[PDB]
Amino acid sequence: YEKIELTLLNSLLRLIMDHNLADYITAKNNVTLTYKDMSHVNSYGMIRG
Amino acid sequence: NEWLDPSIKKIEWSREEDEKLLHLAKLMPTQWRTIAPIVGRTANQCLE
Amino acid sequence: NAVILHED
Amino acid sequence: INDKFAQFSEALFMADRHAREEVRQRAMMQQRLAEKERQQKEEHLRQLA
Amino acid sequence: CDPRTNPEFWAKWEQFEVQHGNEDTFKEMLRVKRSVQAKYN
Amino acid sequence: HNHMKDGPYVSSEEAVAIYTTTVHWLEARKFSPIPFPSVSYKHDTKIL
Amino acid sequence: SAMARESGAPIRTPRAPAQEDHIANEIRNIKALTETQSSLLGGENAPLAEGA
Repeated sequence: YEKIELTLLNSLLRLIMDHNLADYITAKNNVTLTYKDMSHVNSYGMIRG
Repeated sequence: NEWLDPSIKKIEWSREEDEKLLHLAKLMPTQWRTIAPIVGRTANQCLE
Repeated sequence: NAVILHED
Repeated sequence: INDKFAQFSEALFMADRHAREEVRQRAMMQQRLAEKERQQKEEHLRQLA
Repeated sequence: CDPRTNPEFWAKWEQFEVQHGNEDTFKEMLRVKRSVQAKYN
Repeated sequence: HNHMKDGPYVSSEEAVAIYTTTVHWLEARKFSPIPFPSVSYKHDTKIL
Repeated sequence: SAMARESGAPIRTPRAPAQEDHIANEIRNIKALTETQSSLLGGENAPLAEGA
């Protein structure tokens, strides 16, 4: 899960489904993760939740 | 974090910002939360 | 030109 | 950011284009072979009639 | 120099662009004048 | 931050090989890509 | 001239090429690469407006 490239994942999801759904999934994995005063942006790896 | 921070550039985009945005949208498809720190705007501003 | 992973 | 993102994205996009055109080529070759088999079946049915 | 505060410099630059400068150079000078006006505002 | 600095760790040859293997597999399986959910989809309510 | 006697004005910058208008070419490449649908379906590869 930790080592998933979002561009390659977007390419493979574009292979198996419509590009709008693939783009939605890939953009949904690229979000800001916050815990209390700690915050970063997930740009590499997979959001399992 | 999206509007009221005055470290947000709230004017018309310069041209070099537009080539930066287009190149970054070419190399990172739909990763707008990643593109936006590099361009210098917010994710919604870059997407719009 | 080699690839260095995060874990090494 | 690193310059490997540009090469990665361009290589993925050209792989997508090459795969799509090769899928067209295989699809049209199979389609023409299907037409040839259909014509052979039509000739067989004409001879049997 | 500000555009509204140094109109003589802008006039001299426009005269130099007329003496030596194309329409693209005139557009670049107009963009520079607009940038100077935005900086002065 | 390390992924931003050191680039994508998957090389372009590796990604092209993975993508090509997936293309050849899904072509060999006669897979139909999943369409966008249509407005005239007759199963929207039960999935919802 | 002295020993013989003793015996364009405007400069215009050329216009940048229309093919070097990089924003339009980049957007055309974006449309050629992004909105393309699955490669299993076939389809027309939108030609790249790359040029130079």
